[PDB]
Amino acid sequence: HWGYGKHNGPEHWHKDFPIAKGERQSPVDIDTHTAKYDPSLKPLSVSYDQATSLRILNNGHAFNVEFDDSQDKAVLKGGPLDGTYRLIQFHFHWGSLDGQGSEHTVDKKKYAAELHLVHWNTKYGDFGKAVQQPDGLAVLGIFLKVGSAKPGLQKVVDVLDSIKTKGKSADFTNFDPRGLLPESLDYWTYPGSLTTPPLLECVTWIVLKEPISVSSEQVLKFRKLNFNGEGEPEELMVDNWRPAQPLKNRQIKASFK
Ligand SMILES: NS(=O)(=O)c1c(F)c(F)c(SCCc2ccccc2)c(F)c1NCc1ccccc1
Ligand SMILES: [Zn+2]
Repeated sequence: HWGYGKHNGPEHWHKDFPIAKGERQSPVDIDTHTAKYDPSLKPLSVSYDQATSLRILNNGHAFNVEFDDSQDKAVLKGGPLDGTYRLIQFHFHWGSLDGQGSEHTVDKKKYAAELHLVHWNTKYGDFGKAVQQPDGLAVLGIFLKVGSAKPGLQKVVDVLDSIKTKGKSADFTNFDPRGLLPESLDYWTYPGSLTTPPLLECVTWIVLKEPISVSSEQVLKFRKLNFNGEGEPEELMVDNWRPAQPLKNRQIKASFK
């Protein structure tokens, strides 16, 4: 029932998911002048050499590239995190137009899209248990702007026609998520939530400062996906982002400068 459309979009979510109006909701506007450099933060450690991608799924809201997380193979640690977070899936949010699409904003600036690499804290044993904990997830957020193509994204763009509609999936092995990272790992971090229902307040957000560039042709292919299932009227999958939510009693910390 929840979605992005005219009648079931983010402004409606609170009726099924009252935590929508909670104290640590995401995304947020990153006010770069008020984020405080925190010299006690660590460099982030992104270890994806052993990543095992399995499958790509259109779930009717976005597409997820799913990983094998039954062993320590693709982990995020360091930075603001204690302990070890496994990679479980990544997905994107994007706009109908290049001027919008990202969920976090930077001094109110919207990017064309935003990548979310989702990881769960191994101390809780699995994803379903982790999301019930305030430190259960670490999401690495990366902005996309339109300019030169991102070679490491092409294998993703090229399988999308095979998962056009809701519920379709395709084998997606041997995908290396290192090809989606920018050069710098400088980041902002704050405590937040999943940006989709159930909107659980279980996420340490780590949002990279440096955006990656993707081509206009790459993002156009994202916008040919469908929210609807096969043999339903076409509703293009665009504008699947939640707008910035109030920061409330939170501090965003910078790893740099
Ligand atoms: N967008 S996000 O990075 O904050 C995110 C996340 F961190 C997750 F762990 C997950 S999986 C957690 C979902 C869940 C469902 C039922 C019960 C418990 C938990 C996300 F789906 C998304 N959302 C993905 C998405 C994007 C666009 C449309 C629909 C879903
Ligand atoms: Zn997301």
